[PDB]
Amino acid sequence: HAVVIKKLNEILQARGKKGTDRAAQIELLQLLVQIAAENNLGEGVIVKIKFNIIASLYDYNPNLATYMKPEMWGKCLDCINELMDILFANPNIFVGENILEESENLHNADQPLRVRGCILTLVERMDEEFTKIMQNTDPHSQEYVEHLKDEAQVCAIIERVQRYLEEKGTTEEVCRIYLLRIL
Repeated sequence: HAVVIKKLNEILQARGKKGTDRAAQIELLQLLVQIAAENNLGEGVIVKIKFNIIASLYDYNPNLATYMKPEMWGKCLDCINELMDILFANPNIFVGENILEESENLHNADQPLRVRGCILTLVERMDEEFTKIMQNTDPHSQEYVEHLKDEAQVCAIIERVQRYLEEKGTTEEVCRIYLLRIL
């Protein structure tokens, strides 16, 4: 428990500091993420780990001069799909239903879009960066064709994410992934 929380929080705080090695920050999250240790084990730990893991990857690329790598795009997709699989295996039971999501706290405020809306944005990044590759590659090279092979895999996540939102779905979820789906 407290080991996990303190680790994760120390990491998040450290991330908000200018000089950071992003490679090591990612690798640490991953080593941290598995939680082989019994205290580490648990679904909230997994979800709250991934939630800060995905943008942790996306952010590192932005700081560095722009480049397109097939491998880099691929593994973050794996991350998002794993979070989605965990949430799917959850069956909308992580919130302790509806009447009480969790034991009440006066300080705490909970919004479904607020915590669970962020998910969509992740997907969107996957798409946007992906587009940035198709622009930056050579039009007639085979690499372009391979990237266009990745397009389908993005569409997959759009639909899947849409469906999870419908099962636990909240209003205005449809408007953006419907748009991407159209595009």
